[PDB]
Amino acid sequence: KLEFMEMEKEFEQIDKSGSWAAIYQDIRHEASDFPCRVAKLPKNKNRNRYRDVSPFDHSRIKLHQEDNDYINASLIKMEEAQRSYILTQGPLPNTCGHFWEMVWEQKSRGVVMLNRVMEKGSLKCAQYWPQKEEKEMIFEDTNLKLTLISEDIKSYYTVRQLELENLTTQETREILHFHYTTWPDFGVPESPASFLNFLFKVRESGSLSPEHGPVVVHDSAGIGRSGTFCLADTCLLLMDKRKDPSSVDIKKVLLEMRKFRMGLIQTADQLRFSYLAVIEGAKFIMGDSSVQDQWKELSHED
Ligand SMILES: [Cl-]
Ligand SMILES: [Cl-]
Ligand SMILES: [Cl-]
Ligand SMILES: [Cl-]
Ligand SMILES: [Cl-]
Ligand SMILES: [Cl-]
Ligand SMILES: [Mg+2]
Ligand SMILES: [Mg+2]
Repeated sequence: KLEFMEMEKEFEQIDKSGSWAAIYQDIRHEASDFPCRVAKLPKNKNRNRYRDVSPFDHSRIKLHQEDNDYINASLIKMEEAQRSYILTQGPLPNTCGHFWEMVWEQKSRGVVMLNRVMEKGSLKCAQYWPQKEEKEMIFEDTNLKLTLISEDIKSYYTVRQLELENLTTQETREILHFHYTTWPDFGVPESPASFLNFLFKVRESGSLSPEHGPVVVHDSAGIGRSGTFCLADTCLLLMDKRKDPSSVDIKKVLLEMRKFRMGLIQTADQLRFSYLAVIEGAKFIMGDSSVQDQWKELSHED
């Protein structure tokens, strides 16, 4: 029979009335406000890409190595869902060593990049990983070596296998890089299918496993596209744990995530897209496995 999920009925009411902007601004109005004193210290000015996007002190990731422990990155710890994410800005030319130090120290297995290095004529992220196997990168400040092992290029995203080595202990780890290359700044994915096909690739890699440290997610500021990716993933995980779409309150989950980093989801259309992604993803969560193959085809990755 036909049965609308509660979220589908809410989506339709909002769409019909054209109230996405109002719904979104209300979330902005109710969002948490916490201090970012460390982010604002004079010595950290050059460690921040945007003066208006900073990590709260209570949830910021601290680098381990007495000199300066600051990186613009936040731990989004979703207690009910039991999954954590580190959301961070695209690293700067002087913070690529810090970025990989954070990946090492936090034991992350995957890095999710949702932007291109150049967008709208400006450099939104440093070229922080090696583009050629034979041109490995050594971060002198943090003593790490990063090598490109292989890459699988699809039409709108690429997955790279990287080797990160702590030169101090000579221990090495495989880091998976998931790079979404067709998601515009302040925009939305081409379709729920393209987005979900990508999120499922990250999921299938095992990078979100609780056995690993938190996946690192970023775009340029690390709040819009990054927020959309984590909101959709957490909502789908909550639905999955309970096998009940009705126990999922998307706006409530977003406000919970905003307790850990400011400005997650930057436009009303990103919020609308998040609903679309969760509604479509619910089909797979609730047992229609065949939809994953459908997304792969509609995504036109090949
Ligand atoms: Cl200072
Ligand atoms: Cl790029
Ligand atoms: Cl451009
Ligand atoms: Cl840069
Ligand atoms: Cl763009
Ligand atoms: Cl905001
Ligand atoms: Mg705390
Ligand atoms: Mg080696």
